[PDB]
Amino acid sequence: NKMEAKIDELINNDPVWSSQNESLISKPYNHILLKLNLIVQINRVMNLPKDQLAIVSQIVELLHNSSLLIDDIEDNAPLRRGQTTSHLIFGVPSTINTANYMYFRAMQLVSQLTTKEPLYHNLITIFNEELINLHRGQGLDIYWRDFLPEIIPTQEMYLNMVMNKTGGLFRLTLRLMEALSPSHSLVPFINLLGIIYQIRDDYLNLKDFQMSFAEDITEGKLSFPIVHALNFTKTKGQTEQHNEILRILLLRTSDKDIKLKLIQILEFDTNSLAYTKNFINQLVNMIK
Amino acid sequence: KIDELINNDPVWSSQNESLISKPYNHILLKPGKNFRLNLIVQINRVMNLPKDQLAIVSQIVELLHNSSLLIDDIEDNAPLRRGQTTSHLIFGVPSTINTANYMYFRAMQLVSQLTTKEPLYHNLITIFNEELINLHRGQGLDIYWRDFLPEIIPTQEMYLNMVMNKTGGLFRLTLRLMEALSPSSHSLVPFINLLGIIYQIRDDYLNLKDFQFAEDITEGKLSFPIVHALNFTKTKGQTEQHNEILRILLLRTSDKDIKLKLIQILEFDTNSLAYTKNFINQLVNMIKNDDELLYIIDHLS
Ligand SMILES: C=C(C)CCOP(=O)(O)OP(=O)(O)O
Ligand SMILES: C=C(C)CCOP(=O)(O)OP(=O)(O)O
Ligand SMILES: C=C(C)CCOP(=O)(O)OP(=O)(O)O
Ligand SMILES: C=C(C)CCOP(=O)(O)OP(=O)(O)O
Ligand SMILES: [Mg+2]
Ligand SMILES: [Mg+2]
Ligand SMILES: [Mg+2]
Ligand SMILES: [Mg+2]
Repeated sequence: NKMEAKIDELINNDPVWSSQNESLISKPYNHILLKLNLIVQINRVMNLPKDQLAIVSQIVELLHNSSLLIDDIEDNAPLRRGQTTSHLIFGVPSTINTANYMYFRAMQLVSQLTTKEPLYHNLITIFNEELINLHRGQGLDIYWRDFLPEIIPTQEMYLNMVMNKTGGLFRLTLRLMEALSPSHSLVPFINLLGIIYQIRDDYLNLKDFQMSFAEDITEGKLSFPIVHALNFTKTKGQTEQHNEILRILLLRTSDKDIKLKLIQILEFDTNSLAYTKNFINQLVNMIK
Repeated sequence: KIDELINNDPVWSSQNESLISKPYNHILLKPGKNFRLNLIVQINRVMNLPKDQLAIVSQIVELLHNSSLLIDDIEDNAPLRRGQTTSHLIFGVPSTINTANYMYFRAMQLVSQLTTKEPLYHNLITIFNEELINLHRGQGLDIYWRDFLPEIIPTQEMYLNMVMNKTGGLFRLTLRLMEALSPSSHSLVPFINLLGIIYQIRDDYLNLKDFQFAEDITEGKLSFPIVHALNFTKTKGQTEQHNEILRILLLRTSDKDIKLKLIQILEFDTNSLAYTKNFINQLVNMIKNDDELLYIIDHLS
C-alpha cells in the first residue's frame, strides 16, 4: 500500500519533468547553439510587432538548428560551423531524440503567436506543410545518394528536390510572417532565393577546396555540379569519366587527392564548375 | 522554366512518395499485436466517436507508433524488430530517420482532418503536441541513463517517471484525443497510465525471461529488473555484484554466455526477475481489485 499510494499519486498526475532533466537532454542542442537578419529585413514590409517577431525568430531558430543536427547524422558529417558535430560527442541516439524534441518545442511556440482560431489554424498548416516539404526534399537527397547509381537525377529533379528541401524553411519563415502581417506573395521570390543559396552551398563546398574539406565528396552527395557532370558525361558518351565520378562518390573517401581529382574533372573535363558558377549568376540576374 | 518552378508548389510525385516510404512500409508489413488499435475499438464503446474520426485517430496512432519504433531501433542499435531485420540495417540510418520523422508530420497533418470546429481543433493540436513532447522526454531520459552509465543509476521512482513520459505518452495521446472528440457525456487517463506502466515493465521482463536474445543486455538498457538489481546490490552494500552488473551492461556484449551470467545474477542473487513478476501482478491487482478492459490487463499478468 505504501507503494499503492505512490503509484496512485503517479498515475493521477501529469508526468513529472524537472529543469535538471530538461538540461540533461538538451545537450546536443546547446552544443550547436554554440556555433535572422533576413527576418528583420523582410519585416520592413510585413510589419510585425516586436514580441511577435521574436517568437517567429525563436521558432525558425529551433527548426533550423534541429534540422542541422539531424542532417549531420544523415550526412556522416564530422564538422559543422567549424566544430565537431553533436552526434560525434553525444552520440547519434541522444542527438536524434533531442533534435526531434525541439521540432515539437518549436510547434508549441506557434500558439504563442495567436489565439484567433482562423489565423492559428493557418499558422499551423504553414508549419506542418513546410516541414513535410523539408522532409520530402531531404528524403530524395539521401535516397539518390545512398542508392547510387540506382537513380541518376537530372537537373530538373535536383531543382525540385531543392524546392522541397531548402525551400521548406525559407517558405516557412516568409509564410508565417505574411500570414501574421496586416498586409502579391514573396513565395516565388523566396523560392528562387533558396535555390540560389543551396546551389551556392554546393558550389562553395568544392571551390574553396580547389583554391585552398570538399566534404560533400566524402558524403557522396548529388550536388548541383555533380548532377551536371553526371548528365554531361552520359550525354557526351564519356563512359569512363561517368563511371569514375560514380566510383569516387561511392568510395566515401577522405583522401584529399582523390577529392581533388574529382574537382579537377569537374573543372576541365565537364566544365561543371563554370556551368554552375554561371547558373548561379543567371538566377541572381532574375532578381537584378 | 525557373519561373514555372518557383511559381508552383514544390513538385512531389507519387513515385517520390513511394521512394521515401520504403523504411516505413518495411516495418508496416510485420504486424504487431495491434494492441493499441484494438484498445481503441474497445474504448470507443464508451467514447462513441463517429466511425470516420475513429479511423483518423487510429491512423495518427499507427503512424506515431510505427515511426517511433523505427527511430527507437536506431537509438538502440537493434538488429531485429518483430522477428525481421530492422529498417535502418536495410535502407540505412539516414533514410530511416528521415522517413520516420516525415511520418510524424503526416500524423500531425491528419489532426486537422478531425475537425472543422476551431475551438476543438486547438485542443487536439495541443494534445498531440504535449504527448509527443512527453514521449521525447521519457525517451531522452532512457537514452541518457544508458549512454551516461555509470554516471546516474536511476531509482525505481525515476524509472517510473521515465516510463509515464516514454510509454504513457502514446497511450495518453490516444485516450485524450478520444475523450476530447467524444459526443458522449470521470477520465480513463489514470487507467491508461497504469496500463502503460504495466506494458513497459512487462516488455522489460519478457526480453530477459524468454531467454532465461535478451538484446536489452547488449543495449545496456536500464530496464526495470536491472534497475532493481543495481539499487538492491547498492542498498545492501553488495559492492562486487553491483560492479559486475555494471561491467556486463557496459560491455555491450553479444556473448550468449555473458548475457546468461547476468540473467543468472538477477535470478539467483538479487532475485529481480521474481521481484519484477510480483511488481507487475500488484499493479494489475490495483486495477482488477478496484469490463472488456478488465480482461485485457489480466492478459498482461
Ligand atoms: C536546411 C536543411 C535541412 C538542408 C540541409 O541539407 P544539406 O546537407 O545540403 O546542407 P549542408 O549540410 O551543406 O549545410
Ligand atoms: C539551409 C541550408 C542549405 C543548410 C544551412 O545553411 P546555413 O549556411 O544558413 O547554416 P548556418 O549558417 O546556420 O550554419
Ligand atoms: C513497449 C513499447 C511501447 C514498444 C513495443 O510495442 P509493441 O510490443 O506493442 O510493438 P508491436 O506489438 O506493434 O510490434
Ligand atoms: C518506442 C518508444 C517510443 C518507447 C519504447 O522504447 P523501448 O526501446 O523500451 O521499446 P522496445 O525496443 O523494447 O520495443
Ligand atoms: Mg548536410
Ligand atoms: Mg544533407
Ligand atoms: Mg528499443
Ligand atoms: Mg528504446
